[PDB]
Amino acid sequence: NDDDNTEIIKSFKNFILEFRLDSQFIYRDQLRNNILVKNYSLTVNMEHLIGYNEDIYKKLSDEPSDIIPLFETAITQVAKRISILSRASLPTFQLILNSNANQIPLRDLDSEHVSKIVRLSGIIISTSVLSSRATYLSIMCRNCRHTTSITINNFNVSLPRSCLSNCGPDPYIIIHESSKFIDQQFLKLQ
Amino acid sequence: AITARKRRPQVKLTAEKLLSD
Amino acid sequence: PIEILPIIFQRFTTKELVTLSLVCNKWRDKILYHLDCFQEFNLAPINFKNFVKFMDFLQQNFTRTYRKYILSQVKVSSRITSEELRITQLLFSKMPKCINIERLILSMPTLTTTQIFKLMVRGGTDFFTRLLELSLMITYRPDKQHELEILQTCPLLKKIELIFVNSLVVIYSELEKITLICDKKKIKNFPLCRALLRGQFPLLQKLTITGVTFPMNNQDIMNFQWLLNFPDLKELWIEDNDNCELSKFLQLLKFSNVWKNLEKLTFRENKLYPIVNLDEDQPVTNDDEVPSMLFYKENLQNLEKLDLMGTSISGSALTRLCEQEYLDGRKLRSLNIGNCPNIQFPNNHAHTARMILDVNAVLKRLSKLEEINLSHLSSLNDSTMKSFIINVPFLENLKRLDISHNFEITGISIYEFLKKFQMDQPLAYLNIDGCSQVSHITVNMIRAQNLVTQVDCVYERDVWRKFGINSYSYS
Amino acid sequence: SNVVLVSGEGERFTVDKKIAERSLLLKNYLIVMPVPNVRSSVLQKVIEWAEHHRDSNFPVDSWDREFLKVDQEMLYEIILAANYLNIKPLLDAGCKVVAEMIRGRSPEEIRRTFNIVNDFTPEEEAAIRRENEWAED
Amino acid sequence: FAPDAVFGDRVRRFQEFLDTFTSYRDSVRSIQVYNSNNAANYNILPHRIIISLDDLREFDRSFWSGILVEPAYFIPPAEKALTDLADSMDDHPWKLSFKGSFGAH
Ligand SMILES: [Zn+2]
Repeated sequence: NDDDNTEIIKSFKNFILEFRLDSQFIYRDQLRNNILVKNYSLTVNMEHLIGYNEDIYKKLSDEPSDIIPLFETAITQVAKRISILSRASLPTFQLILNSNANQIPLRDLDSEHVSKIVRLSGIIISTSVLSSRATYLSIMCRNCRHTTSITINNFNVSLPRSCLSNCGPDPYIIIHESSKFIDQQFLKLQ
Repeated sequence: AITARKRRPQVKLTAEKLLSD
Repeated sequence: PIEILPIIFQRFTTKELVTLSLVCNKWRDKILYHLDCFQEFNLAPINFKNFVKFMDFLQQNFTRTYRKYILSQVKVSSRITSEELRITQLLFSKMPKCINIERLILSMPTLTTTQIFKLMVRGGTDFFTRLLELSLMITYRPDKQHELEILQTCPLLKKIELIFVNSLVVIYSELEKITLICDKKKIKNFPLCRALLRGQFPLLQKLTITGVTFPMNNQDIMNFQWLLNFPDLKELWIEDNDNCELSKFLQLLKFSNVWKNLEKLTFRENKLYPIVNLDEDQPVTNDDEVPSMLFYKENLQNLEKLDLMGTSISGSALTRLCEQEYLDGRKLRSLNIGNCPNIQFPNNHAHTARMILDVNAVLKRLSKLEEINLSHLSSLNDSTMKSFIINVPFLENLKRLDISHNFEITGISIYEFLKKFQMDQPLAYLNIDGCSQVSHITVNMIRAQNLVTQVDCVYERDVWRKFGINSYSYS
Repeated sequence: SNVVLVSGEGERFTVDKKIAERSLLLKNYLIVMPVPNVRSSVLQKVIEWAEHHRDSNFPVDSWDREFLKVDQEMLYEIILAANYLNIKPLLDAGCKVVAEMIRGRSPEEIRRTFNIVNDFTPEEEAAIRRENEWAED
Repeated sequence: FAPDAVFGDRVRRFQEFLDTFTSYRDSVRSIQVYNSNNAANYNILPHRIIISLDDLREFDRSFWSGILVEPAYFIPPAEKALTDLADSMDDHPWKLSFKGSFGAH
């Protein structure tokens, strides 16, 4: 499985590093320009992703909840390669998508669209406070203090049920000092 | 050497007890 | 080569060789014919019928006119409580006369002393007069003193153990080691009390009494007056003897040269008796008369191992033992003072002065020691460990350090202690089981940078008294 | 000065006297010594063993068990050797390797290992097993 | 990297800081003598010091940024060093407080 994930990641790394229009490497430039002002994200136009290699867009649109994290991982690797000297740290970059696909009006979205990429429009009626979600949990066993960590991607997660080698019935707790968190906000669209 | 392992004691009517005073 | 075969066989153990009898009729005879290939039996546990077939196997094979063969270890224990009696009956009824059990471990917990004695008496397979070592995990009886009569019955006995798992209601030159262990919950008296105070055991090298309850009615018992009976006593271990006191013991040690030589002492009272300070008062009947010669030096001058875990000794008492040079130092190698609530280290602002331990003086005195145990010594907070850090130059012999089950000691003190010790080459071994405050990453650093050859961090281990290894208090 | 042996097949060998006096009867039987019982190949193995264990002290062995991880039949001929003319450390090595060989093996495993038949009448083998079971683990 | 291995150096650096900016030693002793007087005279000041965070910067920028960015590893040694200072004064854990120039924090 992770061999295929490695190949997906390499394909996205090549998309960032190779995609070019009219002599400009727009995604290398955008990634660098974002890094300088210290926003760790990349805005990708899916027209360009389709134009580069439509197999990649097929993988992404088939199952975005597994493929978006791999694309974000690819962006981190290129970010380091174009902003940190190789052999003389950054968070996991957010992937932002621009699209011109046909919109689905809010009332038409239903069971056939579950897990698909969807484009729509509306009016935001509410905005909640910034809740905190984990990107990376430092973890240890309450009894034997076996220590491990869980990387988390927010596309649909839990702690393990029992210790990874007696430790009791439900043994793991979080270590908040070495865990990492991100802002999460809820919006209501009408 | 052997630290303890448990067992269940039991009591019943018996001829000696039945022959006690 | 039929003559050399025992040398081959004895590299493999009894039951396993007996299975090897079935390989072929030839090798069956080659094994079976050499009785001295058997020197241990383990029937632990065994069911009645298999014990019958064991006795039968002796009655067929070992039965011989020549009064030769002897067995170096016979462990027997019943699978079933009722069959305990049947196995023991058969053993003393049918053991072949010409064959001498050297060392009998008759682990028969249900059986009483009286019944064991009767089975020897009316069983009449007389080897039990002539065996060398004995052990009896058995039920005690307070009503009768038959266990004393075991020694009288068994004149060749050098090493005797009794493990009085339950209760139900003159010169002994032969003996060398007496181990008396009791279930403190079930046993509510002292089995060998009359025997120990009245008799002498003049060649007794080691004595180990645990779990017994000293009578209140007998100050001769409580003052260890009997304990004077046993010169040459190379080691004394005494633990969880609920109504004893280290105070009375030290009063004995004050007023007689009771022992020409103790190589090791181990005293562990269970409940917190009041503070004992070293009773250095040397009274004079008159200044016109001699001050009483205090025998602390010549009594304790010989010690290699001193163990006082839980004993309420005050810190100053131990410093005085070192400043007086009653403890020799040049011969002392292992010191255990764990669980002593009356120890405080010099950096502590909160104290009464005579509870202070002056570790600098102590480690100057007895520098060549190998093994320290400070487990359960809650007073050893991180600040107090600084005293050990600065006294690293005086403990260069130290290999084994137990400080486990200390709920205070952070990994900071552990780390800087091992780091200054590294200025001495790792410490050989360190125990911090149950120490809730040592950070897992720190002990993983200790492993990774190899500051200790072995370090134990079983955080989940609730207790320290490993039976046989650390303690002879029963279960 | 090194002593000159004669094997049990006839050819000569030469080793240092302490190497030769790994044989304990060499001190008595008789700078020349006939060794009538020991085969040529076996005496070579005896010599090379003693040449490794030149300085070994005697009042499980890692080197011996692999040094002797060899033909069973020649190895048991070493067991038959080293005893009519006594060479005790080789007996110790032999005990160690045969015990390590034997340790886990049933009667049928031993029958195929030492290459022998079931010499019992089998119902009597069953009977003795049925009279033996306290050896059961 | 494990915190315990650097705890001692962090302790002695905060001890050197407190020794340097002796107004904090004077504050510790003032609190102690006030509390002793009011205990005997028969209302109590707390075992707490406000350190000017600027002083800690000017002393040691690395430790200062440690307090700001990794307080879970830098406040416990600072409070241990402060407690040891209070212990070094004649005759309970002491706590810290901060003032000044937090910047982005
Ligand atoms: Zn665990």
